[PDB]
Amino acid sequence: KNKCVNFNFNGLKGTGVLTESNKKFLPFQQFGRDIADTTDAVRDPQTLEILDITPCSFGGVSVITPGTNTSNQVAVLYQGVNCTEVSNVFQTRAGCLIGAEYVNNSYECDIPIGAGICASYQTQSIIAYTMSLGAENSVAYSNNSIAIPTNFTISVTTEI
Amino acid sequence: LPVSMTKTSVDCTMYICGDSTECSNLLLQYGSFCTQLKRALTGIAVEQDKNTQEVFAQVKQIYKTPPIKYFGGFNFSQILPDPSKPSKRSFIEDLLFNKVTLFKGLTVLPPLLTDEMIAQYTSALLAGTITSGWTFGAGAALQIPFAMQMAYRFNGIGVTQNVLYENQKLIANQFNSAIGKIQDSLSSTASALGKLQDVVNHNAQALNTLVKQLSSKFGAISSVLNDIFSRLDPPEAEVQIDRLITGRLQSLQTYVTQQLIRAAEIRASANLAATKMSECVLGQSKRVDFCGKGYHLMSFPQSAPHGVVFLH
Amino acid sequence: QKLIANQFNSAIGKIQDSLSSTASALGKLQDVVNHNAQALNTLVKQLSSKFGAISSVLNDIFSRLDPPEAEVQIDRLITGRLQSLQTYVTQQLIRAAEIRASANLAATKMSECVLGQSKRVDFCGKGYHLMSFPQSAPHGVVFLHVTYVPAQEKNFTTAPAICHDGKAHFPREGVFVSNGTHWFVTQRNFYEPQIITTDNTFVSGNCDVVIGIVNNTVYDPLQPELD
Ligand SMILES: *[C@@H]1O[C@H](CO)[C@@H](O)[C@H](O)[C@H]1NC(C)=O
Ligand SMILES: *[C@@H]1O[C@H](CO)[C@@H](O)[C@H](O)[C@H]1NC(C)=O
Ligand SMILES: *[C@@H]1O[C@H](CO)[C@@H](O)[C@H](O)[C@H]1NC(C)=O
Ligand SMILES: *[C@@H]1O[C@H](CO)[C@@H](O)[C@H](O)[C@H]1NC(C)=O
Ligand SMILES: *[C@@H]1O[C@H](CO)[C@@H](O)[C@H](O)[C@H]1NC(C)=O
Ligand SMILES: *[C@@H]1O[C@H](CO)[C@@H](O)[C@H](O)[C@H]1NC(C)=O
Ligand SMILES: *[C@@H]1O[C@H](CO)[C@@H](O)[C@H](O)[C@H]1NC(C)=O
Ligand SMILES: *[C@@H]1O[C@H](CO)[C@@H](O)[C@H](O)[C@H]1NC(C)=O
Repeated sequence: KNKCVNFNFNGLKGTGVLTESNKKFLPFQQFGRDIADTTDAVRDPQTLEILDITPCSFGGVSVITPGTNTSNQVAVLYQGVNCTEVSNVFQTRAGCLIGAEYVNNSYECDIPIGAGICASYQTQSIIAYTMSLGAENSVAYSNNSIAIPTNFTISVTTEI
Repeated sequence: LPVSMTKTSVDCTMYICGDSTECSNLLLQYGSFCTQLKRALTGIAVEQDKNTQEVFAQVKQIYKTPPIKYFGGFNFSQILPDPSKPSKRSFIEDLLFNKVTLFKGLTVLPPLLTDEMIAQYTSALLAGTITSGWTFGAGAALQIPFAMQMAYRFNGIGVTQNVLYENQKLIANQFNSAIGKIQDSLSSTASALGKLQDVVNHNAQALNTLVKQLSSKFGAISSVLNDIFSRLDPPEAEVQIDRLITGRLQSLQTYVTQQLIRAAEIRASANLAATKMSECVLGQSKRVDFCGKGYHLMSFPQSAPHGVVFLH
Repeated sequence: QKLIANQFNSAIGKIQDSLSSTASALGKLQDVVNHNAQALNTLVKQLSSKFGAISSVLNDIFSRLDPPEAEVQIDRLITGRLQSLQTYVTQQLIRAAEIRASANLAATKMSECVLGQSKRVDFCGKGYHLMSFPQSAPHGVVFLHVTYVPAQEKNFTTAPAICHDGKAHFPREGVFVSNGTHWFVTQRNFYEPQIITTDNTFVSGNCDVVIGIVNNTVYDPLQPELD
């Protein structure tokens, strides 16, 4: 139990872990099926208690690189995988990133990782940071004051 | 108006046969379909995240609200964010977020800009449309009182400014009674936010049809491949596995193609939402029945999980 | 006019300095070419797949297998290639609808920003729009949206109205600003202080209705010349 092993209980061969359950099954049931035709729980044919079958840890591997022209250091991100199970470790909401330091200095988003956290080049090592939305500017509001400009600049903005 | 969707990413090996050793040696002769499908889904994922930044991150500087929240009789406590609750959203957006709510190789990717940062973009735009009027959308923020700001809203729609300065306490009482009845009519209605829900329910209906589609036998003996390899010879059952593999790959690409149309639908709605954020909130629009029914005066945007709500 | 003209030529002269330094500034039209060039090479390299048949080349299976068996693998390769060609145009039809929707956005922009003046705030560039200048492109269009941005701001004491002779006074164009111990009128987007007269103000009712009204004199321009 509690290991990724091949299960075969009167057929139904596959790969998955075995954990103790909590529901009260009916005695005529042999193997339980979850939604959309996936086997959730098969009871032991010998000792007659019930156990859930959870699939193995899987997910996408995202490699965050800054470009070969700058450096060769990378950072691997396992999407939706808690890396308590399989050099700095940072866990985000999308997954836990391996190979990047987390700083408190919030800057502009260069490489979109997810969940409000982006990565960029320090310049030496790959950093991880919360995205800086912008500088705070509390306007001094007053019911007896107005701001009117004295000069002006003409700007020409391009578009593609 | 809907802005973004659920960014989905599909795996190849677990969807077709679900952790089998036969698929890793047999799917490589099919070409590079697994490269092509993930280019389309990640092509959606950077696209839909671009649309929410094109709508909510239109401002560059984060404007903060003054502590003296008196604007000449007007009341904006229901649209400015609450400092007491830790989510920093208003009363309407807490009603907006609680009204609408929401493996086999199918994973869900969360968006980059989280909901508190969309609410912080909503709080910055609400502080800009109150303290400055049109100046924060066209350049630097100029401080202006709200009673004289509404005189700029009134002079643009053709009425001269003496009407507001004689009836300011009636206009301030009429707007506060109207904005108090907005959340009363929004919660009492059952299908007021049905547009954001059908976006969620259609994407929910697409993936559950996709995982039910593997349960079909595809004209073969069974839908599970462990029974096919055990009952027949591997040259005899190779025509049965290729019957299933092209059936499931067509099932996945049909899911990709209709998602590309729906992503092109909502991105076209998000560019429609991007101008309706710009002309109604960041400026004033002289159109007819664009920023609400009637002569446009002002607008107030509110946050949403997968959309945007304008109080025109 | 000497200040506006040199601000305009310095703004249009730094565009070639900005676009040559930022090589990824013109990335948006090149992904249109790069997505089509990657799609045709995907369509070309898909012929190397066997599609579950004996071989990827079709001439040898006509030469090796007998026609009672060879058309079975040919029909596998034909339905694999016809599905490859049908999906390629279908991904092209979604992409052509995106470019056509971008083309009508480009068509309405030159109709509104080049041929005339649009008063929308972030349609023809960021800021107060004055005019624009389109430029040619191999597969798109490049607009040079000339805008108007204010600068060198200054705070002033304001008032909604002015009571004089038992009567209120409301300005026609602009608002009332002040230094302190004086009051003048100016427009909104520029600072131009003028002496308050009856030429730019109008009287409507008494002055004790307006909240926060200040008391000051209004110089009638026909009064000192007649006396
Ligand atoms: C099988 O034998 C074991 C040991 O004698 C016993 O604990 C278990 O209950 C038996 N199971 C059944 C179904 O008889
Ligand atoms: C690396 O950068 C240099 C300097 O910009 C450039 O000349 C060179 O072509 C680049 N190489 C690659 C592979 O991008
Ligand atoms: C992830 O692993 C850590 C370390 O064991 C644990 O504390 C945490 O609760 C785990 N999170 C989830 C969601 O299982
Ligand atoms: C960020 O702040 C926390 C709390 O003070 C501190 O423990 C941590 O070391 C800081 N990290 C960096 C990179 O400064
Ligand atoms: C202006 O605002 C201050 C602070 O909010 C308040 O004390 C004062 O009464 C207001 N004056 C008017 C005329 O509204
Ligand atoms: C705004 O509404 C709240 C809630 O009823 C009330 O407590 C507050 O006094 C109101 N403020 C004004 C200025 O009317
Ligand atoms: C006006 O601006 C000056 C310069 O920034 C500042 O010192 C002063 O406090 C401001 N006055 C008001 C009333 O905002
Ligand atoms: C405002 O400041 C002083 C106040 O005595 C006055 O002399 C000055 O002329 C006024 N400014 C303008 C632009 O008129």
